[PDB]
Amino acid sequence: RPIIAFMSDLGTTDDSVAQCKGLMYSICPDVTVVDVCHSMTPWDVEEGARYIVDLPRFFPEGTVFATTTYPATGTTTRSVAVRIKQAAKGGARGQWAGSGAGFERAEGSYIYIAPNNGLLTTVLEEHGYLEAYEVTSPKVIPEQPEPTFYSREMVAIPSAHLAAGFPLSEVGRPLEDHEIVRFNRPAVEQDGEALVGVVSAIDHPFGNVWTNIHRTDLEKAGIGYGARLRLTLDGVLPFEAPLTPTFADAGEIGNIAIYLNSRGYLSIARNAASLAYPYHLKEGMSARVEA
Amino acid sequence: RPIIAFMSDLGTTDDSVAQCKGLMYSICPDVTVVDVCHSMTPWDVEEGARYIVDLPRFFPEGTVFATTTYPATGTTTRSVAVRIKQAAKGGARGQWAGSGAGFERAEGSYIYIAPNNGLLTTVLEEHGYLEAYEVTSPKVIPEQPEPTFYSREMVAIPSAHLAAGFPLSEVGRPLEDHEIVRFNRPAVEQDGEALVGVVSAIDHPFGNVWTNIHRTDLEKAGIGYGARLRLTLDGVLPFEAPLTPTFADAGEIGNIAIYLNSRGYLSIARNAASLAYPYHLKEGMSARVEA
Amino acid sequence: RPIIAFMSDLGTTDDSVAQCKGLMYSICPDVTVVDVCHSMTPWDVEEGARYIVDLPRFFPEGTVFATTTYPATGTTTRSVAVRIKQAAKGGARGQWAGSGAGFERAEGSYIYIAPNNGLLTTVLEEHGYLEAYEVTSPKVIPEQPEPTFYSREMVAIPSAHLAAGFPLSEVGRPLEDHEIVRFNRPAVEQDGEALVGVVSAIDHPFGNVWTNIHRTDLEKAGIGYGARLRLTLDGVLPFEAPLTPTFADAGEIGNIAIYLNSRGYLSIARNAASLAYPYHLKEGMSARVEA
Amino acid sequence: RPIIAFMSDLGTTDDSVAQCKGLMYSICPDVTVVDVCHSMTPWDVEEGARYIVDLPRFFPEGTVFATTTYPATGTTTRSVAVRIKQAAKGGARGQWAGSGAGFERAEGSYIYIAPNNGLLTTVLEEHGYLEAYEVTSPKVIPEQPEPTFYSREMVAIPSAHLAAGFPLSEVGRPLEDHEIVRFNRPAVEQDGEALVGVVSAIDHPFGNVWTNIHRTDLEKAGIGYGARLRLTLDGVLPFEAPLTPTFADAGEIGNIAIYLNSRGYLSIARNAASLAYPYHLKEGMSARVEA
Amino acid sequence: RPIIAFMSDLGTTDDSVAQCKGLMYSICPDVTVVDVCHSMTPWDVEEGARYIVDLPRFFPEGTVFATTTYPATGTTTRSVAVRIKQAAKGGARGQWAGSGAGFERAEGSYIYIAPNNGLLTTVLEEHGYLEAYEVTSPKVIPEQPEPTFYSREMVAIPSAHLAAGFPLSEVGRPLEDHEIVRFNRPAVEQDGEALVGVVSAIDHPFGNVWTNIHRTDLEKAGIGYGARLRLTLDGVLPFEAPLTPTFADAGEIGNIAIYLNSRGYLSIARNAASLAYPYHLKEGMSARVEA
Amino acid sequence: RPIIAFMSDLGTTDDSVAQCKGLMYSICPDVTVVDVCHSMTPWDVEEGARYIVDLPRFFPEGTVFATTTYPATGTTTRSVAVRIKQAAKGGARGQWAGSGAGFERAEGSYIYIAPNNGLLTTVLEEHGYLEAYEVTSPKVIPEQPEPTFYSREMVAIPSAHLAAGFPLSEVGRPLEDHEIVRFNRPAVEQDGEALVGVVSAIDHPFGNVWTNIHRTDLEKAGIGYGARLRLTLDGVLPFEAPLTPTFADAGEIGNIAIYLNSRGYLSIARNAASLAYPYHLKEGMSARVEA
Ligand SMILES: Nc1ncnc2c1ncn2[C@@H]1O[C@H](C(F)F)[C@@H](O)C1O
Ligand SMILES: Nc1ncnc2c1ncn2[C@@H]1O[C@H](C(F)F)[C@@H](O)C1O
Ligand SMILES: Nc1ncnc2c1ncn2[C@@H]1O[C@H](C(F)F)[C@@H](O)[C@@H]1O
Ligand SMILES: Nc1ncnc2c1ncn2[C@@H]1O[C@H](C(F)F)[C@@H](O)[C@@H]1O
Ligand SMILES: Nc1ncnc2c1ncn2[C@@H]1O[C@H](C(F)F)[C@@H](O)[C@H]1O
Ligand SMILES: Nc1ncnc2c1ncn2[C@@H]1O[C@H](C(F)F)[C@@H](O)[C@H]1O
Repeated sequence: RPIIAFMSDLGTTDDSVAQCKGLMYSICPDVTVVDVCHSMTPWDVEEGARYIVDLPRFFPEGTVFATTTYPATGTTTRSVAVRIKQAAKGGARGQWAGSGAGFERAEGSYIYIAPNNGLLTTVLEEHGYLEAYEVTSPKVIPEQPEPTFYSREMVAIPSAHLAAGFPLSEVGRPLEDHEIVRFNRPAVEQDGEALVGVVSAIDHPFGNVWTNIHRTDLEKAGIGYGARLRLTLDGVLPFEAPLTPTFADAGEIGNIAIYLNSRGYLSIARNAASLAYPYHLKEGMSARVEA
Repeated sequence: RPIIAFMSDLGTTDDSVAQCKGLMYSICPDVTVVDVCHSMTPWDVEEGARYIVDLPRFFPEGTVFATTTYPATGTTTRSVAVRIKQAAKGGARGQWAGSGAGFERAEGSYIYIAPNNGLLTTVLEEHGYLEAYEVTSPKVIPEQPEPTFYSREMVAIPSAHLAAGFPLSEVGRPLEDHEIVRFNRPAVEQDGEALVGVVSAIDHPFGNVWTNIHRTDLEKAGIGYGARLRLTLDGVLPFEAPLTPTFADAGEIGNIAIYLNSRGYLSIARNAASLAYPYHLKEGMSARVEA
Repeated sequence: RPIIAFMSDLGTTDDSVAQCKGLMYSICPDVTVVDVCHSMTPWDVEEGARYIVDLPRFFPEGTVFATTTYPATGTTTRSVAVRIKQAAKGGARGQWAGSGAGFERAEGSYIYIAPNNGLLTTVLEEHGYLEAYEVTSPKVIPEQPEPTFYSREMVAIPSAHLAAGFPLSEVGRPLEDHEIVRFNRPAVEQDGEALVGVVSAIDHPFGNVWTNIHRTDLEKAGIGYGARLRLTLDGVLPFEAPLTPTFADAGEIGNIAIYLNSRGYLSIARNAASLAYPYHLKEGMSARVEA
Repeated sequence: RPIIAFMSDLGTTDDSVAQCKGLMYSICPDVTVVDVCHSMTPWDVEEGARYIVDLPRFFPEGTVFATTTYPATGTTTRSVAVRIKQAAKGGARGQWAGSGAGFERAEGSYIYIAPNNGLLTTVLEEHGYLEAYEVTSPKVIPEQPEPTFYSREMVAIPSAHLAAGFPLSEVGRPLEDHEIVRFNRPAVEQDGEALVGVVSAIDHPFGNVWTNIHRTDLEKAGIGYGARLRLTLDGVLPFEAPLTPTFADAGEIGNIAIYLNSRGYLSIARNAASLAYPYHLKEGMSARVEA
Repeated sequence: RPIIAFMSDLGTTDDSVAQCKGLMYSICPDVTVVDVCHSMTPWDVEEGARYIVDLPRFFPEGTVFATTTYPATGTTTRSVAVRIKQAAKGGARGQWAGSGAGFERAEGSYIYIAPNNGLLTTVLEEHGYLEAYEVTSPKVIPEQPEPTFYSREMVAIPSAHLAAGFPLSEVGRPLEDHEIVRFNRPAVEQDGEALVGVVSAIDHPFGNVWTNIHRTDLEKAGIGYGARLRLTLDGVLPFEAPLTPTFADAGEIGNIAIYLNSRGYLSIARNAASLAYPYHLKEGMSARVEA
Repeated sequence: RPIIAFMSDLGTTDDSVAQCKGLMYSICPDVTVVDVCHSMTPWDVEEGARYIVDLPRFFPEGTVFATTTYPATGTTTRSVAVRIKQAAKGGARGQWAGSGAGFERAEGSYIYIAPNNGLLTTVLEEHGYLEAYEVTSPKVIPEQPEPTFYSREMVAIPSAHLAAGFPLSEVGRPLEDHEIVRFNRPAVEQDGEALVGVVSAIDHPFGNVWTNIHRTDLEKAGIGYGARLRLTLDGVLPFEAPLTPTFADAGEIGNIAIYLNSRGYLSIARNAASLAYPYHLKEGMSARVEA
């Protein structure tokens, strides 16, 4: 019962994703295709990375992740297919997902296939990898690929072959580590006592504000649950609240909650109301936190 | 071939729904996950209720409905799992769904699992229930649930256990009727000869106007197809048309149609044009109808 | 392993598509339902046609295409079910889809079911057909169809019967060619040396501009890759670039690319930036191209 | 103490109006320049006409009206200067303006100077004229007029000469009636018992709705104050109210008032709330009224 | 050389203000009409009050203030004309306006004429008055006033008679204090050490934030220039800055300044950047200040 | 009959301009105050400069220009008052303004008073100056200036004293040329045969596009009326048209006109339609022209 989990920038306003899916079912008739999301800002590899980095612990072992924004479509570039090492714990605390104590996942149990454009940067950082190959074999890609549709030709199609049991090491030559393109992750800075980062995302549809300041950055500064924080956004808008596990800890509906989100990052919200939308807060705004 | 039909407020702009789905396939490998919708206004339990109340007659017996907006995530609250009684006929006329005379559904054939926050109010009103339990067993929920993701921990995960055949009565203790939270449904008033209600929804993507005035309210006042109606919206827009089965009965494109929608409620539209969008008509505007 | 590929105007903001899907799984328990898209402009048959015409070569033989915008819902009209002839090659070059040399598809291998309102015009033009029937049998549609939901009653339901192996010729009487409604496709004009057409679509989410000027129209005028073109939009915005296979051929990010899209049509874009959105370019604007 | 009343399409976002005013004070040092308005939709002669037709009865005898939208700037066209005949009563009732019984104005007491492009159509209809001349003398216009600024060269400048006492008949040759350009005023139609016109303006900043249905059209159909009217806008939105003199006659704040505006035309509003803005009502929408 | 300073809700998008001005020049040929502003939110008497309360010290003695929003137009209501007592100092410090030590203004030197609807509430509070009359004489208003234009009939017209020297006490009968309508001014509360008020206005076009917390409220709590303040907006934005005289005192462009505005009220801004516009801050949001 | 022509960033949404005007009439009772405009983007000295540089030739000799955006309000900075040298010809051709051959203006006939922040940069470039003084005397400014209102205290007030005949050289000490702050005017570059500049302004309310490419730049490259030009905006929207004197020379309504505007600069428009608004063209976009 193979699964392909599919993340693209193709949208859901026409038949583009469906063309990919038709080919996936053609190649691997028993496959289940699970949509991750298709609404990422086109060509924003850092955003795409956020939608795929946390996936493995949630999925059955053997799942293939087909993950693509492909602005270099129709060039001599070729996709990378990697078998990751650690499925990796996650969340506010760092745990396995599932009922009971969670579902522990075996190492080496997931494949990602993507443009070699840095989309897999955080996947490789957080999970490591056991093997990586350039995707070139005409057994798994078209001999004559559609120039403007490499997300289909060089990701969707070969992902379905991999789901069907095509040997990963036969997709093409092995890639050395330096040949796998990475984007630079801007660091969270210490600035005296304060941590200085950025709003990584507006958390739709709630309008919560997610920062790139991780639990580990907070722990490094001695900030734990209960600490009274001043969190300043965009250089201008300050908020003040204690760090709490969840939204309802802020008390009344509309009150500010500062918390660790389900991906492990410092975040700010209103309790059962939107923070971001009324004040037009945006990704890329500065985020400074201090006790 | 178990089915989980999944309705949430998690959106389709990131991997949140996919994390839930991964766990569903982990727990119940043979499951089919059917998206109901994920775009409800967050925390609007009355809107969520509208998206789930009409579902049972359309689905195979044994379907599990995983339905969630979870503003009390991370608190001591626990979900409710209920086996409904009547699958219930529906539509403008009140019938079974499907070809021929429709698919008759057996009683006691569907389970809903939801936050205990009133989301199931109309489900319980229209279908009744045979049994209801608090969802507490660590066999079906995490021992250490993610504080900000109870839609996953307390709905998605246990729904998959239920779909896999976990006995409903083993999820936790039985709930008495008064322990199942309800929202108040404002009634349709008789006001002399007129029926007085509200616009329950703008029917996207068409911009039809749906009211909370049901067929049964119309029947009570003697109003049937062919009756010349005056339907006043927002206190000031007195539209006049006969009640007709469908949009084309209004004649020319753009003309006003007053009709019974597919959920059994009095509605108003233009024939193959949008009523609501040009005039910015809104949910919560008053709706008065009279012969 | 039957597949139904489902394209509607029902949106993804409520349970409407899910009601259709529940019935599809009820009728054909082994089916896979693949969403094409549900976000087309309601009642715009020409737009719907664009989302369904290219599908067959991507899907396994035996796939049923359930394709619907149904403004004549609740009238005496009945759907048409057709078995197409040629699956048809496609793309910028005209080829089979898939890995290697592509997946050759047998003739007569796909069924479309749709309102008989011209939605299938381009399907029939590009693929031909072997047989066409009016959908009337109460074995495949409701005896008492919901007046305002013919997309469910007269498309979704009978599509599932067809996917389950109900004989196509038993759905109702054969239709003569003249009884299958067509929309008029406005032609691309030659105007001296220039080709004169329209913007057929803004290609979301990228904001590329797609025209109705086909590869075959370009070939007729001797225009091939490398030709320096002047492409004028809306009568007044001229652009100049060579015809290239893909976006990156324009060089620097933001530069103009004029290319053949993956559906075989002359298009214009910026390289990894949006052309249409900053300048509010729109479907229906004139498009003139000349060497 | 001469007055120039100045209406243009030049806006108030730069120094354009001030350049005109500087020249007016240069030519006629004792002049008072009164702004009518400068925010008309550029080139919309019918809208400009509405802002100038009602002016004369309000101003001291001898006032010059400099009124201009000049899309034919820099062509061989020349402005028209006219001395009107009747100052003309106005309002809901048809009266002189001012305290007591009002200020009766002598005939032949006002000059309009405008592009000869139909801007003065309604001025001439409602007031008549005694004499009209083409504005060509280099004593009152530049010998070398700025091509793109005829509103200054051919209206503002010569208006100041006229205000200073330059003889009207010396500005250039007399114009015959047929040489004075007119726009066509679309008529109010009788359609059975109903009057069928258009929304002539959204009355900013209040969002009242003004129609082209005049008091005289209402009188012709026997409609007077107290008559219960059904007024339908845009073919779709009906309203019902009695015809009243003013807004407060509707009773509660927000209630619909149907009234005669201060220019003599049938209008619709909410009492101390905006009608047009919440429903996005627009100029050019149809307006049908019936008893 | 009489002056009428004219504040209305009539806008500057048509000839309405000009009709008023024409009549003013008709009645008082030597008058100078000074526009205060015409863009107030219609019917918002509290906003109108803010635009007129600070005026007297800036104008020559004998100036008439014609100030009007007239939602009760066409009713039996009549305007009030008042001679104020103290011209009153103003500003951040409380001083006369002008060069040197400023222009000292004599008592009893200004007349306001307005609808008797509370528009003059703050004028009377801050300046006091010596005499007040109902405006009823047909020597100064029309015998047959236009029902929908009392801002012209009952304010503009009689203001011009007053400017021309018509005796104030002859406009109609004297009004007792209780017959002059007032709106309620919500007070600034002391709440422990903090002062609790509201954002009175967004200061356009800069987007500074003006509160109803006056210098005198600050002085009462011992707060002077240099005091480190915490100013919380909307319950959740706790800005921190010293109280400074001006914007540049915040240092770098964009930094927060907390200051006393030119009307004497506690305000917050960014230095040469907009505070309110990026964050959509609004009038009516709470404003709490504390040392 | 003195004139003050007043340009500020104070807007027209409250009484701020009126406070300034009241003081101007207080100081100089016979003055005429002419509004230039009050809607400039706050603190944008380059934009303010565009609204004041062309004024002198239009106004009577002796006019005082009070021109202000004052972001350094409340600091030790003081305004500059300058007597300009040449009134300077202007327009597409370079001429005097007015009827006949125009009104020749004597040298040394206009005074500007402004913040010393570079607002007068282009005034001084295009007109030169005879004398410049720092504005410090308490005879012409307040002894205790309102910290946040220097546009009133240090521009409006002293302008009225200057209009009233206060000797310019007594306002304070003479300023050396290097003490008068200037902004840098980016040059128009020659780039092979092409001229490379920027869109200096969107010409509201028409949506014409004004560039910083002057007649003199065109003359330098041999470009005169009749030359076929390619004008490229924003790097990517090319237009092609001959250089013509005016809009109507483009022929049909909506056609592209490339012309010299009334300020002497290369511009592009549509004939009696908006160019900028439909395509959201903006100030600061690149503008390249070539024959
Ligand atoms: N204007 C553009 N420039 C660069 N890439 C584009 C593009 N429009 C779409 N794409 C890209 O083409 C990919 C396709 F191969 F699948 C999509 O995934 C893209 O991101
Ligand atoms: N793009 C355009 N096309 C035609 N006329 C225009 C224009 N832009 C401004 N105008 C016109 O030029 C006049 C001027 F002579 F005073 C203005 O009154 C205009 O309406
Ligand atoms: N700002 C907020 N306040 C309260 N609940 C929120 C929230 N943002 C998201 N949620 C809620 O978290 C749930 C999650 F547990 F699944 C979502 O279903 C909720 O709507
Ligand atoms: N829809 C409306 N309801 C109440 N008053 C209105 C109105 N529209 C305009 N006004 C009012 O009419 C006055 C006029 F007499 F001068 C204006 O000053 C008012 O605000
Ligand atoms: N206001 C309207 N007028 C005409 N058709 C409409 C409509 N609103 C929805 N529809 C149509 O009803 C169909 C249904 F039967 F499935 C949808 O597919 C529609 O296109
Ligand atoms: N937030 C702000 N920061 C800097 N200057 C400002 C400002 N708000 C208004 N101004 C400035 O204050 C001046 C005044 F003194 F007249 C106005 O002309 C301003 O440009």
